[PDB]
Amino acid sequence: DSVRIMDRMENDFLPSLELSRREFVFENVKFRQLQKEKFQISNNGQVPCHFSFIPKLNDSQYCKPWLRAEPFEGYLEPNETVDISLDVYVSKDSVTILNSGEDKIEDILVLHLDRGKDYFLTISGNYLPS
Amino acid sequence: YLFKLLLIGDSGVGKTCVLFRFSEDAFNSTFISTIGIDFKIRTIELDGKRIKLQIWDTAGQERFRTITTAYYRGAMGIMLVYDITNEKSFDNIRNWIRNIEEHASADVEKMILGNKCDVNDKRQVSKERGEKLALDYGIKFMETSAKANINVENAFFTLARDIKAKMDKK
Ligand SMILES: Nc1nc2c(ncn2[C@@H]2O[C@H](COP(=O)(O)OP(=O)(O)NP(=O)(O)O)[C@@H](O)[C@H]2O)c(=O)[nH]1
Ligand SMILES: [Mg+2]
Repeated sequence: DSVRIMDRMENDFLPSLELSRREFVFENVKFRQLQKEKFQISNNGQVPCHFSFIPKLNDSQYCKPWLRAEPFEGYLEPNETVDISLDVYVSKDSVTILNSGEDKIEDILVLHLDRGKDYFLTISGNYLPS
Repeated sequence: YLFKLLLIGDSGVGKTCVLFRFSEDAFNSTFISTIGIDFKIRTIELDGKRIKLQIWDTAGQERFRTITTAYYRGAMGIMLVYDITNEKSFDNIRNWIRNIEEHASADVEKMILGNKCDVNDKRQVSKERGEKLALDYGIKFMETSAKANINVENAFFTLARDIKAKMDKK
């Protein structure tokens, strides 16, 4: 056999990000009190990349109602770094089940690169029934 | 030919290292657990045909297992990987097979890899036991080591030959 130059090139040119953090803990979440945890992503690849949080399995939205990512999609030039905020806000739609306990402060976000890999971010923590 | 392959099995068994060995022909002992799902391209040749392998490497941690079943859909061949030094990882292979039966194609090609065969001092799973389980399910088996470069290339070529053979018949 011989050197797989084509494979080396194609792998090197696949979309890629570096994430500053993948595990998020929201301690003592309260009713109608906003908490934010930020992290950074950089395009450490050789090609521009489109990123977006996407629904998991057969879900309608990319995350639970009490959670948002901002921005939740975008386009990054190679070597470009942006901050993303994970925002937790429990309204009266989420409380019934958070006080009941058939839902807790847990979620997983799937960040997808177009034509590329996915990164998983894990959210944990606790709610204090107001 | 483009074959989508998928590596599954418990966290820590060596999936990322097996892929790194096959695609980069190297071993790095400081890999972190996979938090997400990745893929790499590796081209091989069979019957004078160039076959592009697109190989997806999954997160084996429990909390991601359900999410990860979403990615089984396109798979044409699946490596089931356990760690010869971890009896639990081997016990779980039957459970991984059930996952394949549920979430993958009924005619997906499968292969069992008993990885870390370089660590025989800490071996918990005998080669005979691996072979017999594979036999029970009618699927191919071999012991591998991403560290010592044992059988990694052989495993992948074998899986791809099986896929290609099946496809040519139709
Ligand atoms: N001795 C030896 N160690 C290995 C071998 N293959 C992998 N390892 C080691 O076993 C540990 C886990 O390897 P890794 O490839 O990350 O496992 P994984 O299946 O990808 N885990 P995950 O599902 O969490 O991503 C690492 O310390 C790695 O260096 C091998 O063939 N021999
Ligand atoms: Mg891994």
